[PDB]
Amino acid sequence: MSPEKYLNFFKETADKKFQWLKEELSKIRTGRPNPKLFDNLLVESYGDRMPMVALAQIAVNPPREIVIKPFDVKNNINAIYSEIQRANLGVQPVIDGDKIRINFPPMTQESRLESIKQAKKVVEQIHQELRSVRRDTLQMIKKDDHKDEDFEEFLKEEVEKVNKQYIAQLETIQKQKEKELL
Amino acid sequence: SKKGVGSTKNGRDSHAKRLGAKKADGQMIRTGQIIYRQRGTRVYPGVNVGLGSDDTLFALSDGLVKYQKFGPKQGKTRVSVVKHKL
RNA sequence: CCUGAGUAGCUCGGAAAACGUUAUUUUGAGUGAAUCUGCCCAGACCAUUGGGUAAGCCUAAAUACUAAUUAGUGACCGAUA
RNA sequence: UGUCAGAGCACAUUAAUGUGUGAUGGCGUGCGUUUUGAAGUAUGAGCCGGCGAGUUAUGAUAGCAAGCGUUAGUUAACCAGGAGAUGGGGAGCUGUAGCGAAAGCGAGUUUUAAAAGAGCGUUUGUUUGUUAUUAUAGACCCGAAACGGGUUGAGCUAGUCAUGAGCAGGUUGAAGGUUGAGUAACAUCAACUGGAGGACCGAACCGACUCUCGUUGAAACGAUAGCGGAUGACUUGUGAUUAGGGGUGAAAUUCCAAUCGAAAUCCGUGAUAGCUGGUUCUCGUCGAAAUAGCUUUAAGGCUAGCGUGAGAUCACAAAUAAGUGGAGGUAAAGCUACUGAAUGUAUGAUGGCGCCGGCGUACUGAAUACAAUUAAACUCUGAAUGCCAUUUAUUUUAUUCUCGCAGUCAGACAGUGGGGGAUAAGCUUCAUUGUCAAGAGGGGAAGAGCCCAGAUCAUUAAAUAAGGUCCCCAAAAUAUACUAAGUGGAAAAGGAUGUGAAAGUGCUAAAACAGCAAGGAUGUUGGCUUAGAAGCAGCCAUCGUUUAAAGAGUGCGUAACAGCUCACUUGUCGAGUGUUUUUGCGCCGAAGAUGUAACGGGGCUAAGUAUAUUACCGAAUUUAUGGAUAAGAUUUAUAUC
RNA sequence: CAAGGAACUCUGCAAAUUAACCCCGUAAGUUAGCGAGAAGGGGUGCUUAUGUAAAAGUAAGCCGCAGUGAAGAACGAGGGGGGACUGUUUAACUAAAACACAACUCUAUGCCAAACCGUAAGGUGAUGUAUAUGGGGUGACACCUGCCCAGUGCUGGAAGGUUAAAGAAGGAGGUUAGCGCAAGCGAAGCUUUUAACUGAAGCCCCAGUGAACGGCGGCCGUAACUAUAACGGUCCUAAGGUAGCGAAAUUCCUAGUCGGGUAAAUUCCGUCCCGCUUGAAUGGUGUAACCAUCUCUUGACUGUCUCGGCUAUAGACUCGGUGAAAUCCAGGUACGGGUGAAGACACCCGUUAGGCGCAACGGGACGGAAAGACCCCGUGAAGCUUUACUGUAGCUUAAUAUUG
RNA sequence: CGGUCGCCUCCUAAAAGGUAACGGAGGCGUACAAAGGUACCUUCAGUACGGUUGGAAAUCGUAUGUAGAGUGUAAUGGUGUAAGGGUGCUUGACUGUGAGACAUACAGGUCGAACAGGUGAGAAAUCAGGUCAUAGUGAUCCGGUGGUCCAGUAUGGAAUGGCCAUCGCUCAACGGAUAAAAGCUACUCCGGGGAUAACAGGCUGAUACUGCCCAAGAGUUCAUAUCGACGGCAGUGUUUGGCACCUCGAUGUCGACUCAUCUCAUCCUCGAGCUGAAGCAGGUUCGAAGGGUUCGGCUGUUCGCCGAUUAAAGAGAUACGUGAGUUGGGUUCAAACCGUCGUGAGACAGGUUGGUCCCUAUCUAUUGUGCCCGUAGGAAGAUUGAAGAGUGUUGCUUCUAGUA
RNA sequence: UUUGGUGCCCAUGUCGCUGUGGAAACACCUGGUUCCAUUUCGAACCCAGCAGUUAAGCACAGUGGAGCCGAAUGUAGCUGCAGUGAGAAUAGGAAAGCACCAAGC
Repeated sequence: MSPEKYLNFFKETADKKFQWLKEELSKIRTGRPNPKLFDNLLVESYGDRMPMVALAQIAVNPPREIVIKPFDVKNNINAIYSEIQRANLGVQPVIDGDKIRINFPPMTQESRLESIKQAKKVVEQIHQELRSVRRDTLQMIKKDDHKDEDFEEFLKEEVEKVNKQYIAQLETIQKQKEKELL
Repeated sequence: SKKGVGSTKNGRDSHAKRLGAKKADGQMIRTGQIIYRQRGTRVYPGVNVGLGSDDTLFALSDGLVKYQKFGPKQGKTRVSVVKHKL
């Protein structure tokens, strides 16, 4: 591939990796407003694994609560209401008619510590794997351009700055996770 | 700043050959003297005009050179050898 | 009867020759004739022809040069020369 | 750092508008150097005195003169003598026939069947003297790191050998063995023998790891305060020892006489130096290039072109104007006349589809018509300018050739057309037009490339060019308007009843605008809908009624309302009332750090700007006179052009 | 020098703090030797007496503000990294994480040894004698040194192909005696030419030798997602780094995460193992002690600092004597703006300054010495390395004379 | 390092020709007894119409079509009975030449009337010395092959030499220095360059920063309370740049300490205005440069991160200011290791340890203090003020008042 | 001058549409018997003649339908702000023209 095509392939792989990383960081305990914290965790509806988007809708009326809207209030709201409680939430939920409104008081300083530690370690694993793929791409590049040094150096900083941009995006998303954690 | 160079992909040509006409109107010329250099026939041969194997147009007799227009709309050009007073 | 044998020479590397190896000459290695009927050479060589017979030596003369002496000179330098 | 002058002062000479000196006015940013170029913050030069760098030997070529001169000239060498020319001396050479590879032939040869056709031949010179150039000689002066050879250094360090010395003092107390206890015996325990230990502290000594001072030092590595070793991997003395494509090296490219990727000394060698530096009398005349090609080549070198000098050509040559003639395919313009692209619209192809070959295809859209288009590599066409040749007229011996000597390629700037870069760059690449380089001056605030312009010299003479006229600073005023920004004398898009003028545009003394007063409703809270919008949350139509007047409401204002208010119409009073457009000068937009800092300044509302007039100033320009002189001509009077 | 006390800072550089003698007490580790002056406390005086050969020590009294009263006297502890250590190192920048080093391992050498030097005798080795010498590498001690002979180098092997000089099986031609009408054939001498075949060593060839150079992977499916990789298949290689360690003198990301450290620490300590480019004698891990070794923390300690100042000198200043240097085109050598070969004491514009000094301190004169030495070029030099070329020392092979 | 070195085609190239580019577009290191020639015969592509399989596209019949077909080929073109196709015939795809032109510094390369002889095609006049054309090729030294009316070292031959023809040579750096030659040197040095470096300085302002406008929209509504795309205008010099310049016979830097200054695009203290400004705490826009705007840990790190504190811990410039004021911590001498690379000298825009900063002040400016003169008869006091300079920081608590 | 061939120019010329005409002709037309000829074949060609025609080619008239061509202004483009001079668009013509020879006339 061309060096720009090398960047494109690396960006595709990094986009998949970022989808993965967002998926894991979502489930990790926070102040818990993440719609995808609940989404990547399947629910036990009548003893069966079910999702939430394909079954219900999510909303946030106040900026400290979450609202779940199912279609059925006699057969479907219970299957999600049972699994909302006794989970990583640690809060007592209530139902207001056709919607479950769950409040999320801030976590204790200790559980928040392990949650942040594990989130940072997950981001570290993603970082190490992304750098490994970057080194693989650089190996293909040294198989590719071995002629003009000034051009090969240009390719080196091209890959480096692409990596820095993706690192910045991942760190910004981590900061978003940390702020909504508050 | 000082980056790599190479593969400009362009900037190549050949030696510009002296192509075109070889006589001026009003010049008294002789036989076997070349008048025009071209490819194909952009200038058509008139009386006493010979063709050399490199698509060259030369005179065949002694006389003066003149230009004439021919073709359906007179867009084509001929060169004729109008001989001097003889 | 004799006239200058490891001789001339042939080959392997050479060098000198204007010649960067070519007639010719010389040898570190090998090889090695004829006896003036012969040999050498006449820029490979061959025949005829020409000339001389190597394989011993010496040789004033014109030759370079002044370290100096004798007399003299300098379209030589004059104490920064 | 002085010039042009110059008050005054003191004098009086190669006696002459004299000398010295200058209160003060005008003017003025060194010399060589190399570069496109330096007052240069580019380099060298403190100054002074001498000295200090293109010669020679030979040979050739070119120029000028001479001797001889159509078989002449001339001798190399050698000899006679004054260290002399000279004479004796033709040894040979050049020119006297060339062609062909040569044989060979020859006023012809060779190619060739051919002397066809072509090449050269089809005939002048020799030798010296001067100058210049070239060639071999180190061959203008000087500067390299460098190489080899011949030698000397181990006295300094290093290495070993033999001879010796030295380690003040005080410590700690190992191994080993004896004895006694213990232990089956050991192992072990205590005393003793003992004083070993790349053992300790610590003199001297060895080395110098660190702080400070020092840095043309007291010192070419120190002073002082700390440091390690200081019984051994120990320091030293004496004599020898190993020497340089070599030795030595607890190894670092260490050391080998304060210096060493390999010491110094003498020579080859005066090595080489496309790179630096310099190169010493006068004057006259002419007087380029920084471009092209080639290059183990880009700093260099070779050839061209160019300049210059001698000759000839000397108007058929070359230019300058006038004219004719040709090409182009540039600009423009167009692109159903192409090429690629591409848009608005119509019947609508192919038709997907729907559809029982048609039926809608509301999509893709052929071609066509439509009105426009974009192109350096688009051109149905299609300019001009220019270029060439050509005719007429002027000029030249020349921009023609040969010969001798060259020089330059690292150009730059401004304008035009560009390209690249960004129609960024005082940038690069180009072509063209001019400048500097190689040539100064005035304007331009001072400025190499801008404008005017081309300088023999002296002028205390005139006309001027560009350009300028309030003052600095020579140099003008009148009239017409604008300006109130100091615009002039930084600015952008946008904005603005700034402002002047121009053009038209409605009413109107039956009274125009305005100022202000009165109403301004109505079905009607029209409905969708907001529990709460109905004249104004959001949406839909947004009309008629009475009225001069009136909008499902101009807005304001309300949860809805309401209410206020206006368009609309009338009224009080009574002379101006509007945008419609285009131009001059304006304002904002306009914030950065030595001192105003985007008129030269003081200042300027003219001393600013544009408009017509007559003026003036003002250049090394031109003219004038005077002096010299160069190239030429009547001609030698030493006169003129 | 009142107080603080490393807060200044790349870092306790430096300085201060500790000392000498006697008496208590001294740990971890430990390879028993050390650690140890460990860590830490008390006293050192005068007179009398007890005291001994001399003391030391002790009792009583005596106070000073303080009694090795002056003198010269290790500061210490902990953590981490490297190296075993004591030591050698660039004379005159760098004293070490380097080198050396005992030890370990590999290799060659049977004597007139290998080796090294010299041309050569000859000499060390060595007048040694394989437990000795020489080389290569790793460098207390303890435990290991995983795979691969692909290519290379070495050793061994001989068939096979390939192999010189040289020898001659043999071929061809010239000159011409002669034979020939020509044409031509052509004896002998010389002439000229390399080909049958022989021709070694050696190379290609085959094995072993990696504690000899050295190197020692990918693709796909599958692990409560999964990029990961426990796993299973495929391709390639000679084998695909085994162990061990693993942000290390190695880690770009990185200042990686984590806990301690720290109020607050891009440094530090241990850990996390996909480790850009770790890695096992071009060795790996623990590793006792030690370093004029490096770094961090800590008790004390101080004008390093907070925050600087004073006393004495030697200067600095003056007086008398003596007295040089670098620099140096010439100068009477201001300011701001602009200009320029783009940073103006000399230029133009405006401003101001009587002239000459002395003492500090040096903005500028793109200050001084140093024809760039940083980078580039020169058809420059020099050295160094090498499957760059050509030679060549040395070693080895064949022929020939020695040599039958 | 890239790419190129030779040659040809289009634009660039601005209408004679021609003109550079590391500018924009492509190729050649050729093909052919036909694709040369001669004589004769013949005329498009495409599109349309109608037809067995058979259509979009196989082909024919016709019309139409100006040749966009085709031309051995890269592009230029031309090429409408042609420069193209079909038939037959030969291979002039001649020998010796050649007046004369082209283009050009040389070398060379391009055409060439016409002649002598011989032919071929066609009965023929006429044509044929290669293709419709332009790339399509390497001199020379040396060497080989055949022929030669050339010479044969005294002669005779021969060998051998000479002439013509022929072949070998990516001398592809392609006008080519030998038949034959790679790297390292931070161990390096010699001569040169601001014409070729990093920095500084200077020009430009792409970019960077800042300001502004247009305002869809978000904002119950309402662009401009607070923002504001979609887009542009500009400015600054200040971040990254382009520049190859006065300067490389020398303009010494990153940082740390000291000295600070000026400016505003103001951070606080000063003042004013608007609010989606109940108060308080504010946001907002401007005038506004007088003063001030912290400490500690880490990084050599300026910077940057963290903690604490005030009203705040503003931003730039002065050679990334500041050694003729101090230090070199890093950085950029050798020295050494780790990981990697080159096999090898070595290198790392990697880390790692240390690893020498010269000065007797000439002048101006600049801070103090004197000497002579002036200030007009000499001397001594006291002044005005001409001109400026220093200085213009600011917090907390309480009362008014828990009042509005 | 009418017809046929043919000469210069090589669409202002043409292409097309509506008619007329051939006595002599030019042409169609009748055959492959003959020389010759077909990538084949009397299609073309060559031999030999006009039974039939103005059909068509052909010429003359009208037709400006398509296409071609095209009056002036100015600017565009340019050369020292005057000159130079467009293209395009437009009216519009053009239904080719100059000839020679042989006959009929």
